[PDB]
Amino acid sequence: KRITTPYMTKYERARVLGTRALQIAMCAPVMVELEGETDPLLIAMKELKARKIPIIIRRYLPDGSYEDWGVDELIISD
Amino acid sequence: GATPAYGAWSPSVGSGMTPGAAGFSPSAASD
Amino acid sequence: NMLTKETPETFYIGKLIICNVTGIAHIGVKTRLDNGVTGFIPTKFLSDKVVKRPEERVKVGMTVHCRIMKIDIEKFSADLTCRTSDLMIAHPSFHNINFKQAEKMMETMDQGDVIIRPSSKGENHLTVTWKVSDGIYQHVDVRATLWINSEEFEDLDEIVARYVQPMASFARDLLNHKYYQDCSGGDRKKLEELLIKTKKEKPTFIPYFICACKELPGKFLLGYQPRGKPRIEYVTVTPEGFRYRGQIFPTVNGLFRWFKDHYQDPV
Amino acid sequence: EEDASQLIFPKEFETAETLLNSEVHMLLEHRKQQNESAEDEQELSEVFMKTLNYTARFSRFKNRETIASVRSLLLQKKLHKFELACLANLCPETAEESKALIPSLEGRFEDEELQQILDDIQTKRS
Amino acid sequence: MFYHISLEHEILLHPRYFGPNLLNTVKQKLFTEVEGTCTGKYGFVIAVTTIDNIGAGVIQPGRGFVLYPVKYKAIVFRPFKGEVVDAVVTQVNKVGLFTEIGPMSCFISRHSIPSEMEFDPNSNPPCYKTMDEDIVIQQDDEIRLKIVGTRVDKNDIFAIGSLMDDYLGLV
Repeated sequence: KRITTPYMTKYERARVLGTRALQIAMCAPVMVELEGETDPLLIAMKELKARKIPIIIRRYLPDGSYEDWGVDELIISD
Repeated sequence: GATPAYGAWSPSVGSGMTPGAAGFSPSAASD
Repeated sequence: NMLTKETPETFYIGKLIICNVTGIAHIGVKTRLDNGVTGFIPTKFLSDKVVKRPEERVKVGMTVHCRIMKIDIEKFSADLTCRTSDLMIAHPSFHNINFKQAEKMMETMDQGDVIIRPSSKGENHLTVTWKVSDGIYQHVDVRATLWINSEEFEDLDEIVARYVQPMASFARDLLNHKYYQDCSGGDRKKLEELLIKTKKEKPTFIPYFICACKELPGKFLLGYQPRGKPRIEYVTVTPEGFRYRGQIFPTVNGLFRWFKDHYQDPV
Repeated sequence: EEDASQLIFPKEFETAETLLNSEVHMLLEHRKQQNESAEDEQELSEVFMKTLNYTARFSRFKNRETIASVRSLLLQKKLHKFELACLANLCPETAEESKALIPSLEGRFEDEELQQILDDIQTKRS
Repeated sequence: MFYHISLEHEILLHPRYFGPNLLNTVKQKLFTEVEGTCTGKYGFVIAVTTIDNIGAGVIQPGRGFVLYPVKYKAIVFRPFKGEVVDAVVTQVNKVGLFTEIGPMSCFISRHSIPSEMEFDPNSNPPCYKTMDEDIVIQQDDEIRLKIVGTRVDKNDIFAIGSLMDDYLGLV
């Protein structure tokens, strides 16, 4: 019974991309094919379109609750 | 790597609509 | 005693004694050893004919580990051996190799022989390449994700005879089919143009064939023309059977006997 | 303040699970079994290697049944958890030895009740 | 004394350890972190026997690490003062006797020894005999004791034994 927006917010998109790009730069396993690029943001962006980012977003509710959302779960905006 | 996952793949089935009659070849035994 | 730094009783014959032969007197390299023993290289270790240095030494002098063959640290000699030898039907190959150069050695074996090679991406990984067809090979990149244990790596004999040998026996049956082809590797442009040419000679009897891919090995192509439109159905070969519409058949015959009474639906 | 003689234990330790000397021997030797039965395995720590022996010296039994029975014959009575191990390792040949050793048994029980607990323990002894 | 308790730990993991072996790698990192250690709270943990669960790994903002609160089961060894234990006699010396309580060693002065158990340095083996040579208490003997004082030394337990109580000897 998740009640939050099914869409990836611009802020989520920013920090997930940023966060994943950091991990990439730190020699993480990629979850997508590299067609021959080297930028960690470029990679992260690619991964994002593939819905292959190994990240879940813990969204805190004002009452104190929270809802966890996989990256593949929610609707990517841009 | 140059050689990714091959067998981890998802074989997508193809849908169709062919309302044909029944004039095709019969089955056989399994032995 | 206690002034020479080393006697001949410490240095023995058979054990490798590193000799520092950094000059040569008149052929061989006369240098110092680790214990201060004046290492005078003999014809069995310094090996210089007066026309050259040792050749197995350096570019600007002599030296190296050698097999100790003389104990003369008090005699200003060192019998250190300059030679490296003086100091001391479904087959299964072994290896330690790249991908491009491995493709040239796996074309000459027959159908069924499985090779063993390290992986290329990642660590502590092994790739199981087994022969499929003429130029078709499935490189089982285990972690084709075939999840295994850690206990099995010491014996490399069962991972093939439980996962690849039955897979090779199931893949060989479709090769010896009565209607098989290659279409130059299983090209998708060459297979749609064959079904439309075989339907004209016999519009009543519809034939079927079977082929595999070259770029996606392990997946077979089961094409059939119920009407004037080509249609392609895929099937995966498994170590326990075949994966066709998600139903696992134990024997190779039950797949065709299940297809002859399933392709007559309108879909 | 911490004296097990007067049965005073910290809250972190009050809820703790007591263990027998013979009982832990099975846990440790099974952990040895799990790891030594693994190929490609790193050598276990000197702390592991120096302790396996200790419980071995004091194995009143090995058997998986006696690991339970010296506990069941005790839990039926109104003993402390702390009393569970000290009385099941030592195996004091009489309630008198146990009451001399253990200050908490003194006046706690009939000597003959405690002696029968200890006799049941002796008759479990290999 | 040997106990079983549930402990907890939070471990840091670098992005190179992500991918299919991830939670296996989390188990490996704990098994080689908290084994054979000691604390001033819980005491000397002998081994982690199993892992209860992994709490979802909280990705560290700014840095690529993720931390994993793993709950685990531990056989812990915590002596208390006043407990009556068995041990083996290690070294017999005029300054005191040395024993060994599993991962923890103890020491008994002639002060704690009544005058019955006299020294034996004339003998090849250092023992503690009596006047008549009936009660022979030498090295490598299962000699009971009573922990009369605890001491932790930088993740290292060091108790102290005694021989004041009766029935503190051979079984």
